[PDB]
Amino acid sequence: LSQVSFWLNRESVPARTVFGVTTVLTMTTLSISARNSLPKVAYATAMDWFIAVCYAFVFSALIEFATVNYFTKSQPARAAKIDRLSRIAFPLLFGIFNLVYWATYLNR
Amino acid sequence: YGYTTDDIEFYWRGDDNAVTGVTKIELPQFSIVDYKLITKKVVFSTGSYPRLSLSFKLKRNIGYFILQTYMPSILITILSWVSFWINYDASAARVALGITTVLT
Ligand SMILES: *[C@@H]1O[C@H](CO)[C@@H](O[C@@H]2O[C@H](CO)[C@@H](O[C@@H]3O[C@H](CO)[C@@H](O)[C@H](O)[C@@H]3O)[C@H](O)[C@H]2NC(C)=O)[C@H](O)[C@H]1NC(C)=O
Repeated sequence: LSQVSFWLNRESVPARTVFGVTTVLTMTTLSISARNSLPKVAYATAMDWFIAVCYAFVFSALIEFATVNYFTKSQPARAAKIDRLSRIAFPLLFGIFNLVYWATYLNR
Repeated sequence: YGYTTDDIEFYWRGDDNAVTGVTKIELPQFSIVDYKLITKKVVFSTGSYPRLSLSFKLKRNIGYFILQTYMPSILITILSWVSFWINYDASAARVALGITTVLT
């Protein structure tokens, strides 16, 4: 959902901001609940790592929107290029992370 | 309970090695730092009684709290700062950022 916002029009600043804000806050809520699921161990679990990486991806999507907005009406070709490149660099990277993660942990 | 120091005396057998297994205790949220054995007498209206005291020092582990409360708060504050890069003419976006972070 946080990567869906790359396909919205950059003239729609409030919409993509709603996207980023709502997704990062949802990630915060999910992390809090999942860390409330299990006992109070002082170390990180595999689910904690998965959640931290997903939060990083969502926050990076919001930061990409901020960069695109910072480069709109000042250098529009650059913001268009950034959106176009992100549209393929985020989902591929998340697929690669999911592959590596599940391969590492489902073998143990 | 019933016998005073005229009837009964308490002492630790070994006097420092009387308590074993403290280093072999694994608490999930705490670490035992020190334990102490004490031998004293207490006084109530009914007389003076022997007492032994076994005390443990417990230092809390903060990793769980780094993962539970501190890091979400730091992340929400940084999310709040994200608004400083949006242009100031955009009112709905900056208001959404600010209101969401404040209320969260
Ligand atoms: C945890 O709390 C207890 C309770 O305060 C601490 O025990 C206290 O330990 C000190 C030093 O070991 C005792 O003081 C000593 O009293 C004797 C009495 O003869 C005196 O000769 C010494 O010079 C010294 O002043 C103190 O009495 C004792 N508290 C009680 C209520 O008996 C303990 O140290 C704390 N920490 C740990 C790790 O247990």
